[PDB]
Amino acid sequence: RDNIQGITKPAIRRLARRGGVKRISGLIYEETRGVLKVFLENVIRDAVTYTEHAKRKTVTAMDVVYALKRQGRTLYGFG
Amino acid sequence: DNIQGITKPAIRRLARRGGVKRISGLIYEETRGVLKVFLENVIRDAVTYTEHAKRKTVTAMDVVYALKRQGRTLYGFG
Amino acid sequence: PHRYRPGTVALREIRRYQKSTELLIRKLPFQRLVREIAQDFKTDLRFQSSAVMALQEASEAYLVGLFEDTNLAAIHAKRVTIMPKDIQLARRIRGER
Amino acid sequence: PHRYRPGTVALREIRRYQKSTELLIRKLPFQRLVREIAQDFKTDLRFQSSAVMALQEASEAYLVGLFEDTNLAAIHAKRVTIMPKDIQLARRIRGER
Amino acid sequence: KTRSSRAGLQFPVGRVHRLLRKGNYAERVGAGAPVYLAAVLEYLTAEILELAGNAARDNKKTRIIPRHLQLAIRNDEELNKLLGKVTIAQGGVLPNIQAVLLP
Amino acid sequence: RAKAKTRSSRAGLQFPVGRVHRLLRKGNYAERVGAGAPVYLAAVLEYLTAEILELAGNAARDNKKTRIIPRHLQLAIRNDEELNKLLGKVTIAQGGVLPNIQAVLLPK
Amino acid sequence: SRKESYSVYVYKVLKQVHPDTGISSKAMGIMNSFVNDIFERIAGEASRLAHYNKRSTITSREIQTAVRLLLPGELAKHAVSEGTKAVTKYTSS
Amino acid sequence: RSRKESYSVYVYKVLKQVHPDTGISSKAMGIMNSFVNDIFERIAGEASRLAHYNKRSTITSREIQTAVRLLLPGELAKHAVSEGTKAVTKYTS
DNA sequence: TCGAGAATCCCGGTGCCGAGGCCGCTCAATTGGTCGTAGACAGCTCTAGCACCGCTTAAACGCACGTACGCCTGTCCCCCGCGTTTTAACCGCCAAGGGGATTACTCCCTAGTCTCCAGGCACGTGTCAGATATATACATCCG
DNA sequence: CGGATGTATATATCTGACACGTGCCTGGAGACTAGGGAGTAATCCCCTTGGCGGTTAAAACGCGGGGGACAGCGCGTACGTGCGTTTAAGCGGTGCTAGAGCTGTCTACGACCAATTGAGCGGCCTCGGCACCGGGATTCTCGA
Repeated sequence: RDNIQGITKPAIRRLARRGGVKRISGLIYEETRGVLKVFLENVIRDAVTYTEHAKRKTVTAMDVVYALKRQGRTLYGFG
Repeated sequence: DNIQGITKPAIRRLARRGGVKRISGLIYEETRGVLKVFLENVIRDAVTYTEHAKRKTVTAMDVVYALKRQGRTLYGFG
Repeated sequence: PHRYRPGTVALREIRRYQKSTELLIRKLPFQRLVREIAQDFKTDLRFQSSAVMALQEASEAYLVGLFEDTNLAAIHAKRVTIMPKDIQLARRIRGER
Repeated sequence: PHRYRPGTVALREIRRYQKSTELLIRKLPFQRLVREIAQDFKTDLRFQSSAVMALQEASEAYLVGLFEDTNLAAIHAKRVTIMPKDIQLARRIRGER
Repeated sequence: KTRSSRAGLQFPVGRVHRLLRKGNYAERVGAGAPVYLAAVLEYLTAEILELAGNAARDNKKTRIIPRHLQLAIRNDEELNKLLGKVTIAQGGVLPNIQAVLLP
Repeated sequence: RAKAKTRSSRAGLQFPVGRVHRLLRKGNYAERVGAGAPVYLAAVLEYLTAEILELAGNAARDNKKTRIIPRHLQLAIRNDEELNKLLGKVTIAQGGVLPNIQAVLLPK
Repeated sequence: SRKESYSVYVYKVLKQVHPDTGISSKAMGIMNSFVNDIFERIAGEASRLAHYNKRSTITSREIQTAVRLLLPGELAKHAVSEGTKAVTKYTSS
Repeated sequence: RSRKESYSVYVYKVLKQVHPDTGISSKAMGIMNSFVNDIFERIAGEASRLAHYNKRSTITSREIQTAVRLLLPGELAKHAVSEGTKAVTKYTS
């Protein structure tokens, strides 16, 4: 457990730089930790449901592309 | 002039439904422009559906379907 | 007479038009606008009345949402007055254009 | 002891991470984080490697977009640094929360 | 005799089965699929009408107006997530005043 | 008996009319599938693919490289204002973000 | 020239829930649209999911998964419980 | 081993027909395949929706011609419909 | 401005492994017909969207006056940049197992056809829930 | 708080949408079949998990400091609002014609199956486009 902090402060720094952010606050790290957790829960919820319906115990890439497609954030290049 | 029919007090009350305190004087042209854009975007799809139907009228069902495509589907018209 | 302080009249307006279920926009000007914008693509577009009413409802709702987001953005900027830049911000984050 | 002016390393290192394609998050921390989150919904679940790479490469573009919107909102307030309140505002205007 | 009654439901099972056959959702539809879908629709409808009735009792009116639907659907944290994008025609807006607007 | 002649060559198309016809048959889209619908869909698909590939190839050739990779395709998708509107919701794996920087953030 | 409606079917549920409460015709039309919308939202999702698994039958399972996907948690639990109750009342009857 | 289907030898021909001296990598090939599959799904689903909505049971060329005018934004739709009409009218002969 | 210094591009070299071309080798795409039928078409109806005149009047508009607040001055504090110290990601290579694709065989369950029957919605009645107008306390602003 | 207004509250009278018989036809429910999709059975091996160890770039810690977020003054200027007025929007009739909507043919068009075979996919080398890097020429940069 406690792997949410595994997304390290330099990782959020690099993501902000790629986005185009010049200066970084202090609590935005924690807020990014929170929003990432919420988004991953909301995607993993659907991915695991899709896997469970198929009666298998391995989540394939296609059954995650489907979950992202449902949310409107479709992903190309897998499946 | 047809667009300027939606005049300043109407936009003011729409903003009051938006729950605002004070409104600047430059909002009106921008609001008219954005409403123009949204209305033309919906009407293009509605007219496309009517042309598919080989009809020359725009029924409410066509408008609600055009909104349904826009991701803003509307209840209360069938 | 009494001269209301700016803002109290605004809230008196808010709390009475929140309960309003009405359309706030005049029917004939909006219908004329809809007909004019329709004439560009094709001619002889006979609009059914229910279609115009539905379009009016949809446009009203969209404008209300846009002004709500604009209000949020304006309050962010330590301001209480709406500016067109706040509308541009709202229509950019909503990704409409 | 040459020292870059504060901001020079910000206008730099912003070119590197925009011109190139990468992941910007280590493989294994994200893998175990995904395992931790997925453990709640179903016990003893197996993830295909491609099904973890897809999750990561689809969760990077969400954070990048959220940070771009946050930056735009912070610019609106006549500032450069981004506050958490900018992040809640970005999510609220986006309609996600 | 109506499958709607042997399953103890209120919504049709025959109408749902017929629509699923001509909806072209699949070549073959299962036997428990129509009853399951009818039950789910009936539960959602019962919840919505319960909320609307509560709103009508709040407004001291015996009839339910589309505005009551708008209030009921906007006043809940879980049915809002299901109907966030949609707009009720001839409805209204939830009474909302921002904190900074207050004097 | 006439010699075999593929339907893609019959209409001068680079995508298969037959495979699209089969997909529309067994895809559970309609009870019956028209005759010109598959060839029309193949034409639309090949035109869209040709445009998105031509833009990507031009961008890659600008980058002094011959291979087409997801980076140059990401640039092609996000550059033209029409494909950007068509692919607004799509994310491309290993695509990156187009190089942009705000004017306010510029030095001085 | 007939149009299908859901007025009586919503009316029965209303009477079973709140007696002495009426619905204006606009609200009945809204509820009819709501039912016709959720029906499509579930049926199309079940169809796509069944077609995504090389299967050609929409049984109760695909809809149950579709219900689990299309609803929030504390509502999905109750909806799935109601579906199982109805199906189990039906498989025995 | 049991054939999977992919538009590989089908996008190679277009790329070599538009850029006789350009090559495509496997990952970009996978992106292109997923893009073509997605556009096919979108357009076919829209044509099916039109057929169901207008109470018809067959998707002719007209339904796909209408669906393109909705799905494709900007001036792209004009060229797409023009070339579709060109291809179908050459196929009729 | 300017000049040492810190990044940065690129020229050229080696190296590689993965697009690419080539070769089997099936089975999905072509013909050739029937066979039924969806809709293309014509026609007839009827109905509502459209045009217009006046009328009453609700509010849209322009003119003011007051004033709330959107927008430089100084401050301090918090985040950046670098220097040092980990330490866990990573890459490789191993070993072991498990569950996800395959076929094979039922087998049983839903599409299909038929005949019967009841219930669901337009088509007509009532009728009463709530709008609409009138007179009474008052929360809050002027000051 | 003295005084004043548009704020709910109780009442009469519509009155027109909502609530209720009905019927009949039109779609749902039994009755029965049969053939192909799916569940069950076996298997096997491709893919997944678990693990050891050497390697080092990345994460963490720590401190100097400097530029920005923020606290505050004011001012004039753009926005409330009171009011006349005047301007055009709903009502409510009038006329009515163009177009949606419902039937009756029957024909051109699409599903389906029986032969038939070439295009497209699985597999196998293979050479060159590009990855990695040494290092030199080149271009920003900020303390002066």
